[PDB]
Amino acid sequence: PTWEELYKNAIEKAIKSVPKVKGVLLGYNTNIDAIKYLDSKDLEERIIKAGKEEVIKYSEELPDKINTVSQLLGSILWSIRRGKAAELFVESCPVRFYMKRWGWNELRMGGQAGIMANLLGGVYGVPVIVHVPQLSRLQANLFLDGPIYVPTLENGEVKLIHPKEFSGDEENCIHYIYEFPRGFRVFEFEAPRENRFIGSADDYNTTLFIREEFRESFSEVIKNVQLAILSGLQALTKENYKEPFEIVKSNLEVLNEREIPVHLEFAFTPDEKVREEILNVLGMFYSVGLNEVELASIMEILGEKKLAKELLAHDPVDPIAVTEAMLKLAKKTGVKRIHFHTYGYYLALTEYKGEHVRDALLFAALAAAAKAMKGNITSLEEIREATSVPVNEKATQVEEKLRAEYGIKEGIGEVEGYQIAFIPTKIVAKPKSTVGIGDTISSSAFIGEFSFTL
Ligand SMILES: Nc1ncnc2c1ncn2[C@@H]1O[C@H](COP(=O)(O)O)[C@@H](O)[C@H]1O
Ligand SMILES: OC[C@H]1O[C@H](O)[C@H](O)[C@@H](O)[C@@H]1O
Repeated sequence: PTWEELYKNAIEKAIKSVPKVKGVLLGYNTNIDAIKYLDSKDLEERIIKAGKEEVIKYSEELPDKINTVSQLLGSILWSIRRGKAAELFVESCPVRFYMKRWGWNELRMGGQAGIMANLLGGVYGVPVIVHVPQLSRLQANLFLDGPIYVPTLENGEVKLIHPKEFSGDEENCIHYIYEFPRGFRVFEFEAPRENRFIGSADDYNTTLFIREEFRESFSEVIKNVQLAILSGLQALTKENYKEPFEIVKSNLEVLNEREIPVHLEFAFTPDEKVREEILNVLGMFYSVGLNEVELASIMEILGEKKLAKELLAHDPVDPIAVTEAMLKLAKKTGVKRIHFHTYGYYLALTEYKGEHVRDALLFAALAAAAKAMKGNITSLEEIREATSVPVNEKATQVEEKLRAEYGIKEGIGEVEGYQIAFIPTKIVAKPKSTVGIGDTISSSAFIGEFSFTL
């Protein structure tokens, strides 16, 4: 059948199957996203005030973290020039102060765990248990109403309650999101693709703080979940990763023992040592999700300089280079499923076979389109409505390269024993913002694929 027909069948199947998932554990990063829609002249003026030469310097080479305003604006410009996503820790208090005064346009739920919780529980109706480092009033009320739960303790036993029911009022953890559209101008520079740069400005998610409830009472909490999605390790450094990693590994031991598939959402991990340590534990995960920037950063530490460069080229990055990169990652770690997403198409390399892998990708692509249009999804219907968004044209050539190289048919093929699944995506011409679309894509496909096996 045609791609349009495949999309249609996929959403109809998912609308029925997804709601059957009994429960999903989500951790560990949840925060408040302060989203700013960049303005050309405002940014140009600020770049000159900060020191333009330094700003340009950092737009050519991203720093490991942000300690100055020139580093912040230069990192934003880095993303603008390449039309690629990046995120760095704002270590400087003066810079965070500068960001607070600079402001934002809207406040939204942020973080892999937080965003996925609102989607799966708040929209899909799938019960979820989410880890929230700091449950401030603002944080709790950014959670949608529905089967979303956080663990608490009343007399030695776990009591699951909606975030809004939490009696405390902890700290507001803010991350600033700098969004820019395709064609955004800054002096002679022009954004080749709509994207954003993130300056994380809290001191809880950045150290991968994990609540007492998720420590040794974790077994009780996950008794009724069927899947788990973990993320947040991206902010750690060679100086503070040890302790958090041991907690995560303990959680993974419990999850693996109960045979609960776990998916890791990779994110921009600046510290090369931590990036390597994540790979060292990937074999404990059933699945992993990532974009072109993230896959490139992995190739970088694996010595694949060529693949890294190709994965950072203009959209759409070469699908063969991506597939070869995924093969290297799978062989190295033993992860069972790798879901790659980029602008124009998604790919999924799995050690097992099945059209349900491709169909789950199609479901996720529709969710991505809906999210791109409204900034936030309200219902499964909005996802179904996204079928009217045309499949992007450039994906035709991408599919052809894959067919010629691996012989994929209707998006499915095989390479070295693994199944390689491909789908051309539905790109929204004038998206509101880009932050969180990746999370929508990865979580929807992971839960969707699993739901298809029920
Ligand atoms: N205008 C758009 N329409 C549909 N999908 C989009 C659009 N802009 C970005 N995306 C998708 O959302 C993702 C954001 O990636 P990431 O920042 O890695 O989570 C990309 O990999 C694309 O698949
Ligand atoms: O995927 C979007 C999310 O990415 C990272 O988790 C950022 O820290 C967070 O601010 C953002 O909401």
